[PDB]
Amino acid sequence: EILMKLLQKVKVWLQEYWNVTDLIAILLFSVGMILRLQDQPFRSDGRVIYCVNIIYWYIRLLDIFGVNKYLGPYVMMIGKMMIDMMYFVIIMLVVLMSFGVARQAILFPNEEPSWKLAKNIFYMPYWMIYGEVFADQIDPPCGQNETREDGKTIQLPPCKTGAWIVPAIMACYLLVANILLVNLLIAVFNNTFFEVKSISNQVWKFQRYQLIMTFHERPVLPPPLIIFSHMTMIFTDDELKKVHDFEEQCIEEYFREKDDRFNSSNDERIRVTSERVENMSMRLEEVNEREHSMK
Amino acid sequence: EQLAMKLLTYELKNWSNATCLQLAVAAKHRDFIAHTCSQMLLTDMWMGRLRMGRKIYEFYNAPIVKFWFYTLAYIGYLMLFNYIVLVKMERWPSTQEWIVISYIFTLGIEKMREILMKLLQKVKVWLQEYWNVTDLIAILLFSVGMILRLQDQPFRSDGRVIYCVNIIYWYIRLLDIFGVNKYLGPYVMMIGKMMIDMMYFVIIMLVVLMSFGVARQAILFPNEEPSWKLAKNIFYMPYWMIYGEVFADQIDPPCGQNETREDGKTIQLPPCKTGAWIVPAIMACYLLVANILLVNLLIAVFNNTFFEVKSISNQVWKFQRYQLIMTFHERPVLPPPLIIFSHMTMIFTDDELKKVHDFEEQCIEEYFREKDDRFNSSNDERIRVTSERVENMSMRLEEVNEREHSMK
Ligand SMILES: CCCCCCCC/C=C\CCCCCCCC(=O)O[C@H](COC(=O)CCCCCCCCCCCCCCC)COP(=O)(O)OCCN
Ligand SMILES: CCCCCCCC/C=C\CCCCCCCC(=O)O[C@H](COC(=O)CCCCCCCCCCCCCCC)COP(=O)(O)OCCN
Ligand SMILES: CC(C)CCC[C@@H](C)[C@H]1CC[C@H]2[C@@H]3CC=C4C[C@@H](OC(=O)CCC(=O)O)CC[C@]4(C)[C@H]3CC[C@]12C
Ligand SMILES: CC(C)CCC[C@@H](C)[C@H]1CC[C@H]2[C@@H]3CC=C4C[C@@H](OC(=O)CCC(=O)O)CC[C@]4(C)[C@H]3CC[C@]12C
Ligand SMILES: CC(C)CCC[C@@H](C)[C@H]1CC[C@H]2[C@@H]3CC=C4C[C@@H](OC(=O)CCC(=O)O)CC[C@]4(C)[C@H]3CC[C@]12C
Ligand SMILES: CC(C)CCC[C@@H](C)[C@H]1CC[C@H]2[C@@H]3CC=C4C[C@@H](OC(=O)CCC(=O)O)CC[C@]4(C)[C@H]3CC[C@]12C
Repeated sequence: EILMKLLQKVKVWLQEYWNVTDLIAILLFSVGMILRLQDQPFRSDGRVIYCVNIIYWYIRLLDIFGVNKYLGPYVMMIGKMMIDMMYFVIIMLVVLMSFGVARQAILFPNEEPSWKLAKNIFYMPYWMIYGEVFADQIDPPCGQNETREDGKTIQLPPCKTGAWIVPAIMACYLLVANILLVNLLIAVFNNTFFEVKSISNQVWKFQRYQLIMTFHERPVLPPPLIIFSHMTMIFTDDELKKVHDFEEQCIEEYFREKDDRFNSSNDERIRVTSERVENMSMRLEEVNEREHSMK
Repeated sequence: EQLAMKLLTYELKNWSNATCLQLAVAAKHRDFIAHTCSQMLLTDMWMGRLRMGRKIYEFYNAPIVKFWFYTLAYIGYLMLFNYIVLVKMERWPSTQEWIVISYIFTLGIEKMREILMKLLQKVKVWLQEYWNVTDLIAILLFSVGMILRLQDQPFRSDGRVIYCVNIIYWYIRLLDIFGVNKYLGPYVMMIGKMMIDMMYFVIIMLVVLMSFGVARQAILFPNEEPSWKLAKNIFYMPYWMIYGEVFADQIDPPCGQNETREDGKTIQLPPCKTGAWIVPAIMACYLLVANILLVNLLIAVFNNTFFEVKSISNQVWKFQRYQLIMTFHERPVLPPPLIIFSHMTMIFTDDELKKVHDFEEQCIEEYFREKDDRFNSSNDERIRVTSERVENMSMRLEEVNEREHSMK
């Protein structure tokens, strides 16, 4: 398809993003296939590459759905709302990191450097958004004299210098996140929906032509079997006068109608009436004054 | 465009050499600044000479690069603060903590220099902004924490917690940095305006929460001596009930019954309480009232207020842009960590004017003539004139016709 200067063809091809993503996915699949066949230690990596790659092909069904009348605009609307999603994400991330760092620092006062800290910063607070608050770990009893049940008494730890601040910050963070920002995003979507809808519909109606022509030019067979297709590929005046007369008549009628509509405007009538009245009044006054001599 | 740009800014000996933009900003017109030409001039000043020997001076004094340097320094300081708080601390501070405290105190010194430039008027104007007040409070808290940290074991753990709680304000202060962005500044103002509706919702939510908590606590634990745990228990579970944790285990335990148990000796069940089913009933009613009604009402409030707030926020940001640009124009080149050396250094044609005036006079004349022509072209003016002349003409014609009888 790209083969049909070459730089212009490449630029036009890159104008579309689906082709770029398809090329990237095909390259990743080739890498995975090469890794799969080379002995035991590499085969498990190629399998995971396949598993992660299948997701793009699963999602590519939106391009197929684009043809549908009632379903194409949905995809464009989602694509446009992704930007507001990102803007929400930035602030959500800032608040998330603040809360996570505070929680991690308040607890575990002594701990040597390691990479687990970064994971712990993000782990719990992100899941706190979607309804999992970890009720067990909010505020454990810590130090006390507990005899336990059905077992020997277990001496409780000595607690930490400050922990109640952790529940306080948790409450504040949940209040800020689960209520304010999400509802603000809902309002943004509600405001932008009407503006985006008509534009998306018109743009889809325009892209319909290119879709139809692309499917008109393609070979009959599908990709699995078009290898044979590739092998084959490498191997009246009166009517025109009537149309012109019709067009000329239409032009004349349209111009005449436009002129008549402009003349029918009340502004034109008012202007003409005022001009004639002013001229007529002056002429009448002169006649009346001149009539005195006749008298 | 060039004539407008020239007319906008040029020193006037008549008005103490003050340009039009300065007067408009001081007047707080809020619409002269937002005009496209003014925004273009502000952007041109923002990018300085590089509107893409002398390079070292011009490039490094442009506001934009100084802004980026300040941002990078702030980000690095934040990273060091995070590393410090996460990792354990010995009796004496490390290099990172020295760098952090030096940054904090240099920032305080910079604030003092800025306020120093009567003194009461300066203080009032400074307090007009809230970010400076919050920064001062945070710096004082950090100083308290630093003093507490160094005084023996029992106090050091308190200073560490002070640091941990303080870092949050610096984390949140990135909104001021984001304020410069075109598409992101208005978001912050919108959030600030919605906080009020948040508070109004909070009051009623708190009332209902307290009612339910007190009812639950009183129905259970009929006998219990006074203590502070009751206040905590009033608030604990019901607040978390909002966000999807209902504590299914504790809704309605079996209480009294003959249970043989499993894989163990039979455990005699307690004798229950006088009334418990009322607790599930009240829980259901409270959840219905809270998780559905009030939240959706708040959603509706936000939807209604969003459009009203959006345009005002955009205009206000466009106005504040000028002060932002000038503030970054006046600041020193170096960022806070290294401006101690900066502080040490600091302590140590007529024809064109006639053409502009002629252009302005021509514009005034043209505008007034156009306004007069537009007013005269109004249909009301034509209708009024036509009626007046017709009435006068009709009366004159009637008199002539009556007088014509004598001639006959
Ligand atoms: C290491 C971990 C990686 C994480 C992998 C992702 C996790 C899988 C689960 C969920 C992923 C869902 C991602 C949401 C995708 C939304 C895309 C969408 O609807 O917007 C579309 C945007 O269209 C585009 O521009 C094409 C962009 C598609 C890229 C999607 C890639 C996501 C899949 C990741 C898998 C990894 C391979 C990716 C290779 C690039 C629809 O708009 P349009 O009108 O058709 O514009 C076409 C312009 N000519
Ligand atoms: C003892 C326990 C204390 C609890 C600590 C808080 C818990 C930490 C987790 C989450 C905190 C999130 C708080 C939400 C902050 C929202 C602020 C916001 O976006 O509104 C802003 C309002 O702007 C302002 O007026 C500045 C006010 C900022 C104060 C924020 C302080 C909260 C942090 C608390 C930390 C303790 C130190 C505080 C010291 C005062 C944006 O509006 P603006 O247009 O820029 O107005 C500027 C006027 N010139
Ligand atoms: C505000 C938006 C942008 C959300 C961003 C949050 C993500 C960056 C967080 C949420 C959950 C996190 C993950 C939680 C757990 C892990 C496993 C971790 O790998 C291991 O734990 C090694 C094996 C082991 O030791 O158990 C690598 C990071 C990852 C994917 C974390 C990386 C960052 C994630 C994806
Ligand atoms: C946007 C800003 C706030 C940056 C993000 C804040 C933190 C999540 C980042 C910033 C720098 C990071 C640190 C960079 C260097 C190190 C040391 C390094 O630990 C080791 O050297 C030991 C390696 C091992 O034994 O595995 C890895 C974690 C840590 C603390 C990183 C963990 C997370 C930190 C504190
Ligand atoms: C409607 C809006 C305004 C929500 C307001 C609710 C908050 C005032 C509640 C929710 C969770 C409560 C916290 C839950 C647990 C604790 C720990 C408690 O400290 C202890 O328990 C001492 C140590 C111990 O005995 O275990 C101090 C109060 C605090 C922060 C509670 C105080 C009040 C909080 C923040
Ligand atoms: C807005 C209105 C409804 C006020 C809030 C209602 C309750 C949450 C407050 C009001 C008065 C408070 C009481 C004021 C005095 C005391 C006694 C005091 O207990 C002790 O004297 C023993 C101290 C100890 O042993 O620790 C602390 C709790 C209690 C019941 C307080 C707990 C919570 C109460 C009932």
